[PDB]
Amino acid sequence: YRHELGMNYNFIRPDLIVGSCLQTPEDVDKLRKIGVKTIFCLQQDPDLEYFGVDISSIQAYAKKYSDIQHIRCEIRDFDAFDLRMRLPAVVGTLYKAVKRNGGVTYVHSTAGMGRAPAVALTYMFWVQGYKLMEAHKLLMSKRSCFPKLDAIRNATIDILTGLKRKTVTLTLKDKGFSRVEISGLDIGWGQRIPLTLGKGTGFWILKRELPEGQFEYKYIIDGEWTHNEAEPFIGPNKDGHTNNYAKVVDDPTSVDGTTRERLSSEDPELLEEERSKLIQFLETCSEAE
Amino acid sequence: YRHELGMNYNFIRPDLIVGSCLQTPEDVDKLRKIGVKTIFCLQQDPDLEYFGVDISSIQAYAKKYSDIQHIRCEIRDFDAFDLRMRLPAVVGTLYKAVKRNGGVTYVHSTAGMGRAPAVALTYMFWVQGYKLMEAHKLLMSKRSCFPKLDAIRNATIDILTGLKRKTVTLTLKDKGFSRVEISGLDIGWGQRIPLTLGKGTGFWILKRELPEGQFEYKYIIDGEWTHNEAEPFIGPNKDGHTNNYAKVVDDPTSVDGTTRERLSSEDPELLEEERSKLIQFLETCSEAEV
Repeated sequence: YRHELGMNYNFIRPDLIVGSCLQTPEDVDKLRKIGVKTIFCLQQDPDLEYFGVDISSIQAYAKKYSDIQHIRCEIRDFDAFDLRMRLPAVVGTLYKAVKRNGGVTYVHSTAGMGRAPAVALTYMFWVQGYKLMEAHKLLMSKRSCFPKLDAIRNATIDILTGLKRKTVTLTLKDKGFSRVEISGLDIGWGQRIPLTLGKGTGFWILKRELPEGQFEYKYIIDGEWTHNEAEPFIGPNKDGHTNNYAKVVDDPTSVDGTTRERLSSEDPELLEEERSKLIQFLETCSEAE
Repeated sequence: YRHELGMNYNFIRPDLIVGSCLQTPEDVDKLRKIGVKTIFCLQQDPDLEYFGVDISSIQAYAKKYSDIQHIRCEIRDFDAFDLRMRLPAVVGTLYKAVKRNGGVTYVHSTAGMGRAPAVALTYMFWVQGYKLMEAHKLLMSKRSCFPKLDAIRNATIDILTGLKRKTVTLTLKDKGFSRVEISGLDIGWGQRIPLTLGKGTGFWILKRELPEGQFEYKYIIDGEWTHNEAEPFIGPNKDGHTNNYAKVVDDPTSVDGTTRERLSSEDPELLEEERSKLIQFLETCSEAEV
């Protein structure tokens, strides 16, 4: 991501843009000039600090014009789980913003290559009425980005079937270690949580409550990134990493489990009843401001 | 690119890896474990110094092991034109090493999302007899990256029919400006060249010698990035930028044959005779392994 090259963006539709972060109050004017009426910011505070972006100044400047509304809907960077968890409420807020403001919608994260593309893809999928893979093919033809299709599929299933959590136990045999923690899982790759050394077993142990799906994680052993060979692992993935994974299954025979299987396909064929339920959920979501 | 997560890589073929930079001497052992016999490093010293990587220690540790060799053959980061210029010599240097060393080859840059995939792709295309787009499809199914297909296509034409530069003139009407520069073209987006104001015309002018291709550029006017609307522009591009572009097409020639239509296409159709000559020429372009 080339910050110094300035704010970059892509028209996906005449009413929808996916782009990088606003850097100065002047960027608000550039967007007003192209008919943007909604600035949908997905950035967290630490993301703005790293590049020295004064968000409050940008917000205050956007407040001066009723023409254009600035909205913050935080999603954690570098965290596929938070994406999944946040998509329902985030798109809800986006859905109410577009209905209220119209014009052109500017959806942005920091780089506009992860969070922003995923949110816009989800919106096109649930609200605009596109098939997932067809909207994906459109987005990719316009902008070099890496949206998490798995996260979008899972958020869709989470709305329709609900969230079913089970206890997941992660273990690592101690070989004279002092400090052991994992990253990824449901806390993201920019974060770590410590495991505890079992007094009886001599294994480092971690317990997490996780919904259905597959979650990649890696160990940090005395400040050394590594995967446990005694636990299931996958890769090298498309980011080039070999990670451990935990898989969570409830019951595929169940009616909620059947819909999960159908909607876990690459291009999920969504029922008319299911599409109506998605909209019903978005109407539940709270308007910004 | 996330450097904190350590070295990342992907097998493209059983004997070809595209990865990110080695960070510690320990990473040589990592690669020795999976049968790597050539570490092919495309990074420049400013790439390494930015991430605090001690390349000398990595080279020294690799020199200790006879089964693995470390080669430095640099290409500028974030420079699509330099990439185009460097490919013949780089792929030629790569080719000689692999033929001698065998085993698994590790092609890497800083992130392994720009230079490294482009070089591996070019290597598969020029040397291993892949069609460009077939090799590309394989690469993309393994690793997320942005190779510059345009740079590879143009380098192929450069070798096969020659690098011929022509004068392009870029102009910008003055409206009380004091400083006018251009970024992009053949210098990259991290560099800029100053234009000169014509006293008679009231236009800022740039004369540039450029080979065949399409060259995106932008003006920087009193510090501000902007495209000239009185000149041809396209975008937003795949990176989210709206740029002017200059287009250079070679003069027609009596010995063009069918070369022009075959090579300019999305998936360049190479004659067997051309592939055979191309590989041979690549060797003559190779650089000292140092």
